[PDB]
Amino acid sequence: VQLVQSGAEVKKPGSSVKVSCKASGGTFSNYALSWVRQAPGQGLEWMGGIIPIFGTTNYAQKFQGRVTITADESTSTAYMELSSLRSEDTAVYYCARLDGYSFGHDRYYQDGMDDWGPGT
Amino acid sequence: NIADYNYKLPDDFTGCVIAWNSNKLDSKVSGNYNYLYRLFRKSNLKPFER
Amino acid sequence: DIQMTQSPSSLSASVGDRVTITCRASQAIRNDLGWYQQKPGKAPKCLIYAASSLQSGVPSRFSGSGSGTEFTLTISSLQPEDFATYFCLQQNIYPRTFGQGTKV
Repeated sequence: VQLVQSGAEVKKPGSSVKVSCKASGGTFSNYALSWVRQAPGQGLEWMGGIIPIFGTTNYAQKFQGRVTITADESTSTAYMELSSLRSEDTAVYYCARLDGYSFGHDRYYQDGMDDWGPGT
Repeated sequence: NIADYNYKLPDDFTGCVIAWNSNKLDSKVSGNYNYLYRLFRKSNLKPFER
Repeated sequence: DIQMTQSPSSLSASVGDRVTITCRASQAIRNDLGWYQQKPGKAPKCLIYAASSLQSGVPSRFSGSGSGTEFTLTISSLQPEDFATYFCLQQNIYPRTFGQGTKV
């Protein structure tokens, strides 16, 4: 399994920002895909992890109602769209396949966070 | 995680534990998915129950 | 929500000393143990599988000791490639923390 993140977006506000992440190899359902935001002047913070087949899409505080997260049933690609661009949205987005419960085989509780966004 | 969620061992107990390797007895080419356990519990364990 | 606070990350030591990187806790969790590291410009790397386990592919330089409201990262002998940022992982809702590391 290896994660490839999407390229740079438009810095100009007034539109939305889209981040995409593709998990080439090991496309397994029910594995959460977490998104993290890193800043030069601020530490990394968690926003959300998407589960494809269970449908649970639990978020965090201070951005609710502004994010839309979608993913294919057999993992593959995942998209996150965030609207309401402002003057404090300069950061970099990384994605990691968050290790959660697997219902199909109960196999791995946490395999080891080896796949990540390369950085764009 | 085995001494708090499945079975603990008392400090003052008779006997001991014998262990070995089960590579030639448990490993299969199709994966080992038949065995199950527990890893979540709110509290500790009283002695000798399931 | 709530914020899981920490001690400040102004920690620095010479080569051959013991680093005492501190991650606090207002609660206690067991199966959510794990730390991340991040050099500037590269992808993040997992530090430890759990509190009692290490990563497949890390030496015994980093040791994560913690079972309750306190968590420490401890170094037996420092390395020139230690310049990164370290973040502990707590709680099911995952509030991330702040980290910074530079020997001076």
